[PDB]
Amino acid sequence: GEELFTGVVPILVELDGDVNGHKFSVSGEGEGDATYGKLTLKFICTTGKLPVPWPTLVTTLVQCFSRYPDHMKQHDFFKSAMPEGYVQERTIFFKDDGNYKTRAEVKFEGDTLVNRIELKGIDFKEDGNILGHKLEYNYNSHNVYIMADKQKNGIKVNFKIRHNIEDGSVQLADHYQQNTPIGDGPVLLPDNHYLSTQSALSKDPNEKRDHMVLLEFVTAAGITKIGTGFPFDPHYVEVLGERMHYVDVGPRDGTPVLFLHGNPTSSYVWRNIIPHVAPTHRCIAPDLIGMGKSDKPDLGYFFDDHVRFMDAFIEALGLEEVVLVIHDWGSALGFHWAKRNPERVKGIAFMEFIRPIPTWDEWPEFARETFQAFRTTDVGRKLIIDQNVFIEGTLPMGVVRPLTEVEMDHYREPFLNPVDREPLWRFPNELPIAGEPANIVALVEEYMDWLHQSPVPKLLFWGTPGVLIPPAEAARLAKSLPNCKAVDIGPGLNLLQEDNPDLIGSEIARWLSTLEI
Ligand SMILES: [Cl-]
Repeated sequence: GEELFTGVVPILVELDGDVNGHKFSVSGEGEGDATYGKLTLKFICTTGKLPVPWPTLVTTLVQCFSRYPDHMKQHDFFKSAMPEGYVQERTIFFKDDGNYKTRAEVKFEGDTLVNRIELKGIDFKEDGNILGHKLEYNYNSHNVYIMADKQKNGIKVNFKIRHNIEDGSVQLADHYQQNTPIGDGPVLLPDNHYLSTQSALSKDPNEKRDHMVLLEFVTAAGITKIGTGFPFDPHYVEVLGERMHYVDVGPRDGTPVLFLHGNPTSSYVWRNIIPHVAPTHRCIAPDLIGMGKSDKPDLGYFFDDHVRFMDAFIEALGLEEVVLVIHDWGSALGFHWAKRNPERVKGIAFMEFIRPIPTWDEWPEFARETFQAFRTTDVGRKLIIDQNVFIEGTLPMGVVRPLTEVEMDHYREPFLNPVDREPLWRFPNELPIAGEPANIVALVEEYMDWLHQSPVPKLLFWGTPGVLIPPAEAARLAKSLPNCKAVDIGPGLNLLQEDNPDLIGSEIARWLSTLEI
């Protein structure tokens, strides 16, 4: 069943409803892509005007399209029931108002995933939030809690939807849900876990009928708390006539620890790692030029531009010796600086770092087509600059766990204006993949050669399946690099700091205590 979801799947939804005697029908069409947990659908009220608010129908109107992480695939009941499908039953209690009772069958009909529903609503107030149409046309993010019902060979599901009301209040809709397979075959019965959801509601400007356009992303989580705050005072330094922002905490003496982020992040990516190190060592975490809270001049934002500014940042702070903690393009900066200043580097901690990627075969299959499209002057700028895909989509797809709205808004803040998105597009176009661009390939080969000969203490973090660093490569490097300790962080893609910050931070702290600094 799970193999039926490896690509984009067309969806059809049909709803027959009756709420307080008002009969109506809704039809929907679109597609789902479980790789991304994604649904893109358009729903039409085929009987006229919808007698209830469109948001009240979102949960009723295909959880088999949820993004289940690799390490949780044995917990995905929904896909395991396919193609024969499952019955989905709910009662939805609208607080201080009526209730919906729904029964749906979700199954494949040919190549199409179909959700057919009957809905009955009763006991609603004619002047309440639902029949009075007092709900805002928007939708919140929720946790959907799933447990097995071993006796009934299905699952029990519970969650509370928060509907924003036009007077600023919130109307709760308490969801009680049961799913049972239609077929007679066995299914996966999961351990307790949850789905983290988000939904975006919009309108079709050319559609005359009452309708709803829906974009939804859902990732499963909860099988094996992470701070969202950024409690660091801003520090600024003039670098090459531009102001760069940096975190600066911990004791003033000793060897400083320099944390370098990559694409599309900022010093925010280090927020839950720095507190493990600050007790014993100075922590300096700059925002790269063009990113975070640093100034954003009109540059090409080639790697060489970042080299120039980071060189000058390090000198501006008068750093002499450093320990480097580096990630993604921050690792290219850190390694390239170490190669040129080996006497000044007392240790390198690194993770998901820039290495020569010899063939596209080594790039994750699920992200291969998108990064190839990023690496163009037309389509790639449309995606990254015009549509902000690297922030809105590639960033969440580089983290195994769900990124919360607060965390997303921290990552979004530097790039609300499309003109400032140049570094987000130039960075993937600098990645050394399949020999191009040759100048980056040559630079990265040089610092990898240096790394293989240098005695500097090394700490390598890696996760499964990773993105830049497959687990087999991390293992090979741990065995071949001198004075290298390797730490498996568990599940992870690219931003390993977001999937296991406590292990990364505590192991850096312990490793620092073993250095002769
Ligand atoms: Cl990149």
